[PDB]
Amino acid sequence: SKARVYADVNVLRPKEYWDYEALTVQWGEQDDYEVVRKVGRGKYSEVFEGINVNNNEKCIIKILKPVKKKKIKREIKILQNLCGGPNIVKLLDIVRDQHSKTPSLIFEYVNNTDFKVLYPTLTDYDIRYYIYELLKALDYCHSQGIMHRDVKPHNVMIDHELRKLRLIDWGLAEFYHPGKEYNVRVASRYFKGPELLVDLQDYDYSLDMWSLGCMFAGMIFRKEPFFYGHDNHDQLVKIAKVLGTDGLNVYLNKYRIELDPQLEALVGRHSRKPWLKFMNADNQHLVSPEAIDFLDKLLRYDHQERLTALEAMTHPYFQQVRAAENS
Ligand SMILES: Brc1c(Br)c(Br)c2[nH]cnc2c1Br
Repeated sequence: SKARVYADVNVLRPKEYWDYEALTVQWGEQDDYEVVRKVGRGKYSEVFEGINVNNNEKCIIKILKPVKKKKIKREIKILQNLCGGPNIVKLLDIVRDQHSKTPSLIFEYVNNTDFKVLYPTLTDYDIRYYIYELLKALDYCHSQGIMHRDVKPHNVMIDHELRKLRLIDWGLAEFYHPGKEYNVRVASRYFKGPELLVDLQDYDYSLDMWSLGCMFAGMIFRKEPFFYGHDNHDQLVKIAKVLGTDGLNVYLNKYRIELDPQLEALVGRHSRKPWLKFMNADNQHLVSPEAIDFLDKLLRYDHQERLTALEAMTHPYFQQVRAAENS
């Protein structure tokens, strides 16, 4: 399996672009930034609201609990490579304690409203608008040879007053190299693509499109999380009860995958459930034939069949958003 789009990006670019293990950092002034309060909490990180003590502007400060040098370098190099791209969080500085050398990444501040509060207030047009903004970010990182691998509402900062969206938390992100077999312990359970759940290791940018689909379904139907599995095995079961097992069996056969017999028995046999069965009186103002058709073109077992971020942006569901972005 190889990516349909952007497959050879990292071949064409200089080795220094993607060879993050070779990164040297030019460390900024640690004293320029102070930590004000915790916005919590990592496993390696803690994140804080901070202040730039020069201009008094707010920032966000992520202190990287000490840390495999390799993953720190990966995150920094990716952030540097993407800085300036549309709707990508901006890494403003990189500093560290002169003695313990504890690094802190310094980000632009976004006045976020948590999705559990914000999403219930969004209109039909608001969802269209923000999903389009998110697709800009994904097409950009993909075009730059990078997979995000942790798309979810928790990683999408929105300042609703400012109509401003940023994709954050690039700590799971990776460079795409054709035929490379990646770690499947990526993304959050409810957002894991079928490829991760069946251990198809040579996945690509299209993983982010499945995740985006899960998020989208949650938003338009108000069923969050949309695929609500109790463990990684049950996650595949929940997906199967909706898309149906016919498509799952064809997918497994195509990529020459055989499920562990235990997981096969758990999945069972199911018919496809039509998307309209999720519509109800509470969510019907967010649901349209174009929303359903867009959803349907993202949530495919076969990662090769999913819309690319670029293709997604051409979907009729976005027609009014594109119309306003006009002179
Ligand atoms: Br506003 C914000 C930002 Br900008 C980042 Br980078 C972040 N990382 C973890 N949490 C956050 C927040 Br809440």
